[PDB]
Amino acid sequence: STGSATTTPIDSLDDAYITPVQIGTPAQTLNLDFDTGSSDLWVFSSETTASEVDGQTIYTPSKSTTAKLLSGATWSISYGDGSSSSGDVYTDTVSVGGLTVTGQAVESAKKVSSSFTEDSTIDGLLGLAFSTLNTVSPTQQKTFFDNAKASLDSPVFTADLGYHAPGTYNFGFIDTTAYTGSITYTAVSTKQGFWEWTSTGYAVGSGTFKSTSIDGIADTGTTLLYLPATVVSAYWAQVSGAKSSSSVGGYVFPCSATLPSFTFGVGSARIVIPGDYIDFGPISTGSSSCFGGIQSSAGIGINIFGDVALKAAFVVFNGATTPTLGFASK
Repeated sequence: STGSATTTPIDSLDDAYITPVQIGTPAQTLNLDFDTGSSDLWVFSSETTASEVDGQTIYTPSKSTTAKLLSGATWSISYGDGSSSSGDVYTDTVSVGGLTVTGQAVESAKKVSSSFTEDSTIDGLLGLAFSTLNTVSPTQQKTFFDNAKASLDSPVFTADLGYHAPGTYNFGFIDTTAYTGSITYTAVSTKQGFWEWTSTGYAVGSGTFKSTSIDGIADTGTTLLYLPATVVSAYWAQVSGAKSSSSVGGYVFPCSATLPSFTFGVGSARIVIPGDYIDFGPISTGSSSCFGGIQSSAGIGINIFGDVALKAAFVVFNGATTPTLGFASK
């Protein structure tokens, strides 16, 4: 089997991407944030505290003939941005882009933090990291991908995120029309539960490539590119007037600037992030200070190849017995 679904930016900055997902019988379609940095499929629901729902579409298990309470199971998750959610668990039929999993754990939120409430466009998350990170207790649950894997034509999914435009998540096949040149594959460590890999270096603009190992995670659920302070300083040093602002929470730059590109290495291959991808616009409405899309990972504890990086590439998440990651230009 295979699946193919379009993913759409939630706003004009590509802050996140939503993908429609069919849950239950008859189908209830919710727009979920596919997150390769976590491993829970959770939704706004009829159980979510009413004051914490503001415009989201909810899953109502009592209206699904295939829903079953997973008795005694609870879940609770905290994300790198400080947001969180928790609740109980149903199993139900879940379909993505024509690919159907029966008996998928659908984690129903009883509580969500303010950032979720305030984002009316995201109805929940669909985790695509390794199932060892799943938070359901006392019986850990499998991700949608893990459940689908044995039925897939090939044990892979691909992320093809757009810049200010829709893109695609495919399951079970590699669309050879969706990228240019060849795909370069690189080793993955699953030790921390992430799609963790080592970039071979970077360049700023038309500058020379610096060969250096940068361990990080491929994370579709993180907006920006978070890299070591040395790398980030080297990038922003090439933008007149750019500076790190503790008050704002990172590097800002004059909105009048033209940003240089940023290149990262994948083996001997190179992925180029155009400068425009690194512009996250005014820090507040009408400001002439703009927020940067490359930020320091210092104090996160891990480097994160978030959407800024991933949307510059066609990315293969190879979930074979020995997992790997593939990157191609597009």
